[PDB]
Amino acid sequence: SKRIVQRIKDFLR
Amino acid sequence: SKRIVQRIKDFLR
Repeated sequence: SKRIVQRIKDFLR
Repeated sequence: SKRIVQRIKDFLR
């Protein structure tokens, strides 16, 4: 899921 | 990416 990956990336940035 | 999600899930299991 692109949505899920981007959410994790944004949480950790 | 389904693969990327599954990679993260597997790393944390």
